[PDB]
Amino acid sequence: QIKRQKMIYHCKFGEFGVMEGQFTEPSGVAVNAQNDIIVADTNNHRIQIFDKEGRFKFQFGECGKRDSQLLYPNRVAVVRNSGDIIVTERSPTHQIQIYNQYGQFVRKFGATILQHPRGVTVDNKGRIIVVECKVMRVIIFDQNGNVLHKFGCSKHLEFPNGVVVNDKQEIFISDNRAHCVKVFNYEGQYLRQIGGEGITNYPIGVGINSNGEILIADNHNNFNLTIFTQDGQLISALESKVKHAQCFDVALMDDGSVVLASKDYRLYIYRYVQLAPV
Amino acid sequence: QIKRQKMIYHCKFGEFGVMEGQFTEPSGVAVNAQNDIIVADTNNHRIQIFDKEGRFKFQFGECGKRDQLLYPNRVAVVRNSGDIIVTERSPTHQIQIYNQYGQFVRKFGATILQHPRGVTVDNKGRIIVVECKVMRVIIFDQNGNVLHKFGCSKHLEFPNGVVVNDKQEIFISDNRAHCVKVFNYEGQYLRQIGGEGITNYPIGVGINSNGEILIADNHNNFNLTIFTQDGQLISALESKVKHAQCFDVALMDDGSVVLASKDYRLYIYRYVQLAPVG
RNA sequence: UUGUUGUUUUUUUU
Repeated sequence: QIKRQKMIYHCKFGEFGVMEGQFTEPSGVAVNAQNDIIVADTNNHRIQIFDKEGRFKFQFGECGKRDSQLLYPNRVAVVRNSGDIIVTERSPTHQIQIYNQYGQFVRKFGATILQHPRGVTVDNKGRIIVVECKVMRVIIFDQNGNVLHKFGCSKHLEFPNGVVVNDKQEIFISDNRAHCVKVFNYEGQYLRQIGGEGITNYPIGVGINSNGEILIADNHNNFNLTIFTQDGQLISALESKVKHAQCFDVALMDDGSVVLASKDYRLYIYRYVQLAPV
Repeated sequence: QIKRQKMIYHCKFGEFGVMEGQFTEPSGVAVNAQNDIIVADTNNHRIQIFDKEGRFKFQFGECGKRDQLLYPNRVAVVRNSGDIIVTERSPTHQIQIYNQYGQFVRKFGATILQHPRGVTVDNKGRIIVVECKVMRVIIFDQNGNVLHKFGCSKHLEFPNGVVVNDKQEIFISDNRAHCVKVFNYEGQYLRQIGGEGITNYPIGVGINSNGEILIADNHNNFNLTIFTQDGQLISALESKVKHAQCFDVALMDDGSVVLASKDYRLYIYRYVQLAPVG
């Protein structure tokens, strides 16, 4: 029922492979303060960092369980102020790893606590928030590995696959099978719903931009971006001109863009802002 | 243990999508007398035809069970007529014949074929299908009559490709036997080409204008190993970059292999070269 | 509709 603004990507990079700028599986994507694009390249067991234009800068990590090694890294997040890179690993490892902006290993934790990490983010106080699929848990860490909060949401979540937070201790979780974003507080109380069936079907990720606006991305037919206020009011809706392979994850860039990681081993950058027409 | 000549592809085309020159799943590839590249685009329920340089010419077929395609997975060309032989995988599991213009001619074999996994045509116009799981070879005439039929569960573990010479010898690539197995039309096992160490996990087989046997695999890099029909090794190549899972391969008379891959792209590798100056 | 492999892992839907 919504007439969506058409959009095309202005940037595309990546391909299959093990060399620099190549992926085996780009399961996770994140963006730092300088709009560098950080990608979890799972089956290469490494993290790759690109600039905002998709040029390879550097990589870190290799297959293993030792320090400075990764085993199936799937999601990434950035500590804004320090530029530290938060990495989650999939089961059987299911733990958090922290690397600094130079790709040096800092620490790892949460291995005995996490089961199926599926989304990760960091609030303005540096607390690390992980959402887990299947078991439907949310776990909040500090950067040294202490558990600050923990709660289940198996009552409200069917398939959680993305998470962000505002500065009011509200957690926005995209739910693939509920066709919407679910909002919680740090205590674990369900607050409200953003989007829903018919406008945000099968969401694959969620973002919060510098305006505090909530972006919900999905690939239900074309690639769609639906933008809301935190109270749930729709303010913008976009749709891609071409169809995309399965989408793993999305991240926001300060220029008003979404970085899209897809199963065709490529990343796409869509602009969701435009000039005001005369 | 074999020192392989390194190679790079000189042509690349295709991407994910439903439009012309886009694929959802390029499961099958074939080449006609004019080196047009014919692609089975399975989940789009269509066949797409490109010229030797990867330019889109035209498409035919749409989803359905009427005299339409439902999950076409392999293709072969009747050289003299330019007819396109199409197999559909289960549940349909039948052969369809289209002419060079993409016009439906006829369909057959629905009640006999179970799991078509490879198809080719001999110089007399007989259509040969190899089936995985059940390990069968079935030879049809162009009206749909079964001329020959035999099981090879004793010699085959995972057949995924087939070609023939003009001597009624059938060359079948076996993914889990790491070689090509040779049979006659009666079903007698004749000999083996390749083996463990040089043709691991073959994904297809070809016979070129010289009667030379090409075995393609993606066990690490993309490899081409070339033999005589008696099994003597004469050439061996390997790609400089790694590829996503490869569905199928076909030969171009200019001395190239067309490679269809799970990254929704086709690659053309040249396996001939200039003689260096001595 | 789908048996490639390329270290275990990966509930998107189309």
